[PDB]
Amino acid sequence: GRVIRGQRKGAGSVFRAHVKHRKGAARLRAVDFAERHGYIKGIVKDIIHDPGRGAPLAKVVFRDPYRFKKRTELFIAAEGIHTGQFVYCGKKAQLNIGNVLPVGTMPEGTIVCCLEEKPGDRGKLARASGNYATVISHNPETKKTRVKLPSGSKKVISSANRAVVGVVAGGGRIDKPILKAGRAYHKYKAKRNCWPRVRGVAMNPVEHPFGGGNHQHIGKPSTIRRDAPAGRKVGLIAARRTGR
Amino acid sequence: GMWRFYTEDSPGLKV
RNA sequence: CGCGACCUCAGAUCAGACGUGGCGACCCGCUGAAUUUAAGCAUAUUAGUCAGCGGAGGAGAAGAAACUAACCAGGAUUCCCUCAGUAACGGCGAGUGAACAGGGAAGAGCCCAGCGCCGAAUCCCCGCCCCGCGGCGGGGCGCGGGACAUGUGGCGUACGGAA
RNA sequence: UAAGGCUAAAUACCGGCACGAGACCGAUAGUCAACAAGUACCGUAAGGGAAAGUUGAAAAGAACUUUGAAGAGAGAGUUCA
RNA sequence: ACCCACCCGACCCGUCUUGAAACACGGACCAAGGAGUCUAACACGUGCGCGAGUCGGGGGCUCGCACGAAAGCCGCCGUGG
RNA sequence: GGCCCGUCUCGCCCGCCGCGCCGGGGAGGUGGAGCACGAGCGCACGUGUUAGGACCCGAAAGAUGGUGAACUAUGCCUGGGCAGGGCGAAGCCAGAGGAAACUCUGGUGGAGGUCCGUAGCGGUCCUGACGUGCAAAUCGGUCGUCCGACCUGGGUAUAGGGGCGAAAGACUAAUCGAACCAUCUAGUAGCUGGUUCCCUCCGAAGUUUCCCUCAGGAUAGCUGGCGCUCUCGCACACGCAGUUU
RNA sequence: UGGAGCCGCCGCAGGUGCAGAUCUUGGUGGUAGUAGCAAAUAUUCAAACGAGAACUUUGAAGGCCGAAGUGGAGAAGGGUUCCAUGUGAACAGCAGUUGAACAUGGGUCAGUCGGUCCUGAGAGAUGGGCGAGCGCCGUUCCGAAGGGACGGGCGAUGGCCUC
RNA sequence: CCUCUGGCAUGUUGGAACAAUGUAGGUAAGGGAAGUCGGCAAGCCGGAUCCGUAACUUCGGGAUAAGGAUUGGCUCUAAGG
RNA sequence: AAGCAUCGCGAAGGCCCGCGGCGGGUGUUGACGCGAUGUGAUUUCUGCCCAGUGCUCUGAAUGUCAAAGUGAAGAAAUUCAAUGAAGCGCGGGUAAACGGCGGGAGUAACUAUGACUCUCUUAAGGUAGCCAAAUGCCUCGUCAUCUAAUUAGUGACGCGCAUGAAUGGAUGAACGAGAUUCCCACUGUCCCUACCUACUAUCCAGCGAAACCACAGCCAAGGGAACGGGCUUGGCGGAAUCAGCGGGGAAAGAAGACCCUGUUGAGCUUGACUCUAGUCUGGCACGGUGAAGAGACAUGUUUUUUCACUGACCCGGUGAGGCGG
RNA sequence: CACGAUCCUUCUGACCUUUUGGGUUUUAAGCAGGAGGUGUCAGAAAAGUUACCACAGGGAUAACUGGCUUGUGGCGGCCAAGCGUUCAUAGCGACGUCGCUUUUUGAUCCUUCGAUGUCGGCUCUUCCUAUCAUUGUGAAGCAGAAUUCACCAAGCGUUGGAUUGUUCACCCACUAAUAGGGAACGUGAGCUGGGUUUAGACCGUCGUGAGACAGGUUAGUUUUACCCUACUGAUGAUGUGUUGUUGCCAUGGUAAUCCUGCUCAGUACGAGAGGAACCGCAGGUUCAGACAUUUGGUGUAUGUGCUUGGCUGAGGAGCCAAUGGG
RNA sequence: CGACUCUUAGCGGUGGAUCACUCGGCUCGUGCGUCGAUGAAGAACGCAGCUAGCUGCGAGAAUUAAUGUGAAUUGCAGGACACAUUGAUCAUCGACACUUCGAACGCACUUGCGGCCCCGGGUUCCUCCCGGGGCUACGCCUGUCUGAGCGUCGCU
Ligand SMILES: [Mg+2]
Ligand SMILES: [Mg+2]
Ligand SMILES: [Mg+2]
Ligand SMILES: [Mg+2]
Ligand SMILES: [Mg+2]
Ligand SMILES: [Mg+2]
Ligand SMILES: [Mg+2]
Ligand SMILES: [Mg+2]
Ligand SMILES: [Mg+2]
Ligand SMILES: [Mg+2]
Ligand SMILES: [Mg+2]
Ligand SMILES: [Mg+2]
Ligand SMILES: [Mg+2]
Ligand SMILES: [Mg+2]
Ligand SMILES: [Mg+2]
Ligand SMILES: [Mg+2]
Ligand SMILES: [Mg+2]
Ligand SMILES: [Mg+2]
Ligand SMILES: [Mg+2]
Ligand SMILES: [Mg+2]
Ligand SMILES: [Mg+2]
Ligand SMILES: [Mg+2]
Ligand SMILES: [Mg+2]
Ligand SMILES: [Mg+2]
Ligand SMILES: [Mg+2]
Ligand SMILES: [Mg+2]
Ligand SMILES: [Mg+2]
Ligand SMILES: [Mg+2]
Ligand SMILES: [Mg+2]
Ligand SMILES: [Mg+2]
Ligand SMILES: [Mg+2]
Ligand SMILES: [Mg+2]
Ligand SMILES: [Mg+2]
Ligand SMILES: [Mg+2]
Ligand SMILES: [Mg+2]
Ligand SMILES: [Mg+2]
Ligand SMILES: [Mg+2]
Ligand SMILES: [Mg+2]
Ligand SMILES: [Mg+2]
Ligand SMILES: [Mg+2]
Ligand SMILES: [Mg+2]
Ligand SMILES: [Mg+2]
Ligand SMILES: [Mg+2]
Ligand SMILES: [Mg+2]
Ligand SMILES: [Mg+2]
Ligand SMILES: [Mg+2]
Ligand SMILES: [Mg+2]
Ligand SMILES: [Mg+2]
Ligand SMILES: [Mg+2]
Ligand SMILES: [Mg+2]
Ligand SMILES: [Mg+2]
Ligand SMILES: [Mg+2]
Ligand SMILES: [Mg+2]
Ligand SMILES: [Mg+2]
Ligand SMILES: [Mg+2]
Ligand SMILES: [Mg+2]
Ligand SMILES: [Mg+2]
Ligand SMILES: [Mg+2]
Ligand SMILES: [Mg+2]
Ligand SMILES: [Mg+2]
Ligand SMILES: [Mg+2]
Ligand SMILES: [Mg+2]
Ligand SMILES: [Mg+2]
Ligand SMILES: [Mg+2]
Ligand SMILES: [Mg+2]
Ligand SMILES: [Mg+2]
Ligand SMILES: [Mg+2]
Ligand SMILES: [Mg+2]
Ligand SMILES: [Mg+2]
Ligand SMILES: [Mg+2]
Ligand SMILES: [Mg+2]
Ligand SMILES: [Mg+2]
Ligand SMILES: [Mg+2]
Ligand SMILES: [Mg+2]
Ligand SMILES: [Mg+2]
Ligand SMILES: [Mg+2]
Ligand SMILES: [Mg+2]
Ligand SMILES: [Mg+2]
Ligand SMILES: [Mg+2]
Ligand SMILES: [Mg+2]
Ligand SMILES: [Mg+2]
Ligand SMILES: [Mg+2]
Ligand SMILES: [Mg+2]
Ligand SMILES: [Mg+2]
Ligand SMILES: [Mg+2]
Ligand SMILES: [Mg+2]
Ligand SMILES: [Mg+2]
Ligand SMILES: [Mg+2]
Ligand SMILES: [Mg+2]
Ligand SMILES: [Mg+2]
Ligand SMILES: [Mg+2]
Ligand SMILES: [Mg+2]
Repeated sequence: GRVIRGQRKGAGSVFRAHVKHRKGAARLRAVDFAERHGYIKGIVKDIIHDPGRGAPLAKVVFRDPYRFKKRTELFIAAEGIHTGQFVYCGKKAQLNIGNVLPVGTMPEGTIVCCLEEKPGDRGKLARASGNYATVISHNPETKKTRVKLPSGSKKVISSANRAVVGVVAGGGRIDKPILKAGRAYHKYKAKRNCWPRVRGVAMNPVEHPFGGGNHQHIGKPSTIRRDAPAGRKVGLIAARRTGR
Repeated sequence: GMWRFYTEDSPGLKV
């Protein structure tokens, strides 16, 4: 029968992201001679809130080294950053917090975040809120580094690609109970139309594959192939094991 | 014409 | 580090031209159902049909055989009569379905590339004069521009052609 | 003799302009439409879509008198009616 | 043939149905409209013409068609069926 | 009886430019929509049977291409709106006790998808009113909620097997278990309904076998029409039967 | 009665004969002067006009809305409904001397009040890509995407070529 | 709920009656849910001040729990800047 | 709904759109996130079952498995052969995946029950809890209580037709226009009805519809398509009307929603039949350079394996601003 | 009786035909006979569900009534083996048998599918008798009291509640008795809507699932009368010359009911225990028909106080608050 | 007889059938076979002495010119004209004209904002200001001018 809620989120329309009040992307500084070879110094002009994001950001202003012009960025705030602090970054950057330097430089056991997945990408892994990666180990030839991500996975990475030292700010957000449905409503409203979520068991059998029945039951196994046409792929996708 | 009955009334019901 | 050829590319309210939308009975190119029939239905059928998009002309399309035939042979295309509801297709069911010959309507045939020869012998645009000018043409005259040898024009194309 | 090209004619024509005809219809017919019809009217919109011809030869369409606030009458007159 | 009286007779039509006055449906009344058509193909019957033939199409020749988009004629009379 | 073609069986001979895995015949069966001194062709009318809108009216559906979010659903942008009371959370003050830890008492403070309750938003019950209404869903009282997942204008986004859905198959312009408009379309109908003047003559069937057949067809039967061939009450008859012998 | 065409016979031709189709279009009854003209407390007296007054107007009294208004102003929507004079056919479910009816005329004046400008959510060309195609996507992305300015220089003209 | 400012003529009519049925309001002796599927409907309760407040509990509540008393008019007093 | 719990994804990714694009949404995002499902605050728990159906993990050790490619014979169409991807099989995991969770006999110095024993059986055989519950056929279960009387209410009992643990079990303060039962109060709910008010209805002036309508309209019985207004036989029958009334017109309303038939449909489902977007795999093409080696056949050919390379192709960054020597 | 068409396949068969411009060869195509099957067996290739449902129709066909039938249920005879201490028959009555009844349920499908509103309760009228009580009587295994059996007989009655949607059932209480039925299983334009029986939801069992369940639960629109008749009441009608009067009466209707107490009487009767009746007298039930002196109810005489908020400057006098309240 | 009801007829209403007409359709045929950036079709808004609609036209607006025709047009007015004169009125239509949207074109759809050249007032080129005029779409071809490139060369 129907195209199911889920198939519909792909068309955008109503399920697009809410992004009026969002303060910008939360990138790293782009690479250049100064970053590449020395270290450019900038100052943290302010620390900011960014709707739909648990991490706070940091307006960090540098000086463009070509035009007389004060360029500025939005770093995700490393925890313990503050205003009127300087934020050095580059190869020859000093290994202290809120200081973006290549993973290859920094020693083993070094905690980082906003870490570039591929060199020059401007900060992709570990940029959530209480999250960080740890630099495991370096292979000097091949110019590669092994990094342990917050998911647990131990991804291999180019030693050139940068990261900000320290963890992300605003950690332990998810320790607080929400309590009020209202409090949930107010969270997702500054994000996207994804909240009060209706269980496919509730639905009639035209709008979901679990729907219908004289008793709210699933009726088929809730685990499912991932060679599964969109419209059935519902429940537990490719679920290797399923229980507790 | 004249209304008479509702759709779900269906007057002379003998199930 | 200049200046000059060309090549490939831009920009001009550059000079002068064209194209855009409409109509849509007829016509050309795509696209393309389902009611329906089969006493059900899925192939089939309805149908290359309706709707959809494109482009034309006073008509369009086609057309001067990489054809028919198998004869003692016909000889572009289109149209009519016939072939013929035939050969063939088809859950060989429903149903569908041409062509050649034969007789008519009409009747008309041609041109390149190439291969070659000929001082590019060719073309376009400028400007001055004479005619002509409400379908921008003739003739002449200009060391006046450009196209063109990465090929223009005359001869010539299978019915043979050149010298 | 293919992989390049042009070509009138007999052929088509429910659109257009301009004509001619009919064993057709004759105002509930014939076109939706004989008329100020794709009009009025409806619908947000795509679209839908009517009804409606006839005094008399001639307007000669009733001067004037009278009742009534008037519409309406009663006489008079016009017309072959 | 208008009305009235009286005696006897006499349920409302249409329809489907084995069976309708039916407690089966349709029907307040009147006017106008309103449904076995045309084409094609087959078969049998009948009428006419010619007859081992028959045929007419299609085409053509005769006119500006008033009647004619008829009528007539054709080594096409038979390519062909 | 005979002849022609197919076919089989059995047989014995003929022929010549090419003698051959050549060609031709005979007898007896048996298949053929055949021949056995022709009847067709054309035109016209009638009936029947079909294919077509196909006697007229009738679906639920199906397909193509378009129009709508002025209602309503949800998102987003920008604006507007929400009496008076109750309860009294953290923090703060003082006083009293406590050896300390800290605890009591009185204040202050004003939290909350907090309570009452107006406007607002809603819509429980009376199964009240109304029920050819005021109204194609209204009215009255009674009710729920009333600082929050609150109410609400305008703008803007999502469109039909598509949207949107705190999920009722809800809502999508009085239309939704697939909107509306035009077309394909006069869609199909073994089923309802109707089917137009008179007289005359004849006059049925509801049984057969077959059928995805049982509300229909086919095929026999029963009917009518057209005839023909003969018969003889024209002193001069053969055959036939819902009998009997 | 009507006032302009029409019939008999022989042939041919057909959109050729109605009581029915919950048939179609138009008309007319009985029902019936019946149902009905009952939501939101309310009227009364005198006068004026006038053919005519339960309803107009004026005056007097008695009543209601009771500033979350039956008051005073806008938005959207309407589109002349506004104002005046006149009419009393029709319409305003009794009436009307009245009206938002009908017929005559009038009537909307801006640098400052708004449109106008900006951007919002979003919409949407170009380049580019897809696309049988009408087109669609995309809106910074596969762009040579600025035509502006200042200061200097050189030229040209227009001006008491001074400036 | 009553009033001024401002606004209206009772919401598309009037008059005469005061029957039954209704629609919308009220009241009822004694009993008090015996009514009815069912306390549906209506009735009780209601403000304030002063007392008083259970089970249970997520210790926040329950809670206006329940249950009681008072309330007018008049003439004074005291207390608050 | 908060809370709990699973599952997918490290971006040439998960999920999803789109006819197509070096297209798009999530995403101005990066696991304290995005996406997909269940359960449903708190408290307290959450038993066993991986046999079935799912999902998933591994994979030359290997059955089958297509097109191409390779060989074979053949005059050739060709046939036959070897080769062999995913997928199926084969083997592990998984129940907060769909789901599932027994039956006989005998046994205690009165009897009765049966702690106990014996078998037959499954993937286990229903655990904690809970109960005649919104779940119990028998059923008005039995006991108690509540009433004068209770098919109701409550509390107990439990071989429970057919309870039961995130198909969530047991609980539970606060809350509820939610479903019950009783008590106090209160009442016209009732015994049993009555009177009053307003607006109606009523009569009048003015104005003025509709549905419905074969004809019509008094009964009893008879027969009759088996309940007649009309027919038969009886009773009988008297203009024109007013206000009421709901017995009858099998009254009106709407071509019965039920049921059945139709070779009529639509919505939804799946182990129906026939397909299909999507996706997974293999082949050929765009598709190149070098190195090394390695087998297989043959006495060069093919298969290529692995490791580099960059020039296609891709991705990211930037106002392409310092690249390699 | 033991079996199978077209199409397709496959095998067998002939010095067979065709394989198209001709020839040779493979291949294919024909011709003829067997085999591979259609069991729905004269021969489609084919799963559910719908309570979200639709359309064409059907009384050719179910779910009511009503007809026919009466098995089954209900009621009643006949016979007489027994029971009844004794005695077939006071009361009973086996084994057998004959009937009626349509308040049981079945059969059946005639009527209605262009719809006859589908249970129960309330309310109201009328009929039947198959008589519970009441009147008059026969019988007894009737001494009295209590009683069962039968006859005439349907005049008059036959109640209040608890549980249940109920019909039915049961219990409490009263009573004279708490008999049984019918009228489209009387009665939805009379109500009600609790239950059945749409759509929303829960639970159990069943189903892979959509969904199912004479298994449980909860939430869920009850329209119209102004026509005709019938009934109720209301004006009138033809006649009598008109009018008025006082009257008669055809025909319709129709009504009274049952109980207690006292007395008879602690009497009859009886061993006693217990324990009547007729006539009187006093009252009450239910029903009917009136009425308002009295008691009660109503009360907008808007009568007369009293009182809230407001408003006429106040007093006095009043008014408003849909009847301000009392 | 009285009222009412039924029936028939007369006359009158209601209603618009019938019949008779037909500047319209329907069908068959003939000839021709023509739109547009020189701005189409279509839309809008205008225009009459009194004119709303239909038609006709475009700010020269129920039409101008021209040619043909030869006294009207007419609902009423008014007028013209010498109808022995280019001359009323029709017809034709070759000259002229043709508001705004629209392929639709400066960019936008408010009817809003502009740029660039020239002209008149304004100045006395002082730019402003006002008014007028002419340019200012996209695509594409042939040329033209200006250019770009560690594209391929040559000379210096
Ligand atoms: Mg649901
Ligand atoms: Mg599904
Ligand atoms: Mg064009
Ligand atoms: Mg079919
Ligand atoms: Mg059929
Ligand atoms: Mg079918
Ligand atoms: Mg075809
Ligand atoms: Mg077409
Ligand atoms: Mg051509
Ligand atoms: Mg050629
Ligand atoms: Mg030819
Ligand atoms: Mg033939
Ligand atoms: Mg074909
Ligand atoms: Mg040449
Ligand atoms: Mg050509
Ligand atoms: Mg007409
Ligand atoms: Mg007419
Ligand atoms: Mg007409
Ligand atoms: Mg006429
Ligand atoms: Mg007329
Ligand atoms: Mg006429
Ligand atoms: Mg006359
Ligand atoms: Mg039938
Ligand atoms: Mg029948
Ligand atoms: Mg009949
Ligand atoms: Mg009957
Ligand atoms: Mg019928
Ligand atoms: Mg009828
Ligand atoms: Mg007729
Ligand atoms: Mg014949
Ligand atoms: Mg026949
Ligand atoms: Mg036919
Ligand atoms: Mg149809
Ligand atoms: Mg279909
Ligand atoms: Mg109601
Ligand atoms: Mg009513
Ligand atoms: Mg009203
Ligand atoms: Mg549908
Ligand atoms: Mg038809
Ligand atoms: Mg049938
Ligand atoms: Mg006969
Ligand atoms: Mg005449
Ligand atoms: Mg005709
Ligand atoms: Mg008729
Ligand atoms: Mg009245
Ligand atoms: Mg005003
Ligand atoms: Mg006015
Ligand atoms: Mg009026
Ligand atoms: Mg009033
Ligand atoms: Mg009034
Ligand atoms: Mg009003
Ligand atoms: Mg009382
Ligand atoms: Mg009771
Ligand atoms: Mg009770
Ligand atoms: Mg209540
Ligand atoms: Mg409490
Ligand atoms: Mg789960
Ligand atoms: Mg498993
Ligand atoms: Mg299950
Ligand atoms: Mg247990
Ligand atoms: Mg009780
Ligand atoms: Mg219990
Ligand atoms: Mg379970
Ligand atoms: Mg478990
Ligand atoms: Mg369960
Ligand atoms: Mg009748
Ligand atoms: Mg009745
Ligand atoms: Mg009815
Ligand atoms: Mg029907
Ligand atoms: Mg139907
Ligand atoms: Mg059948
Ligand atoms: Mg179907
Ligand atoms: Mg399958
Ligand atoms: Mg050959
Ligand atoms: Mg259901
Ligand atoms: Mg069901
Ligand atoms: Mg549902
Ligand atoms: Mg029947
Ligand atoms: Mg004995
Ligand atoms: Mg029966
Ligand atoms: Mg009835
Ligand atoms: Mg008796
Ligand atoms: Mg009944
Ligand atoms: Mg009734
Ligand atoms: Mg009812
Ligand atoms: Mg109910
Ligand atoms: Mg339900
Ligand atoms: Mg009345
Ligand atoms: Mg006073
Ligand atoms: Mg008030
Ligand atoms: Mg008359
Ligand atoms: Mg007419």
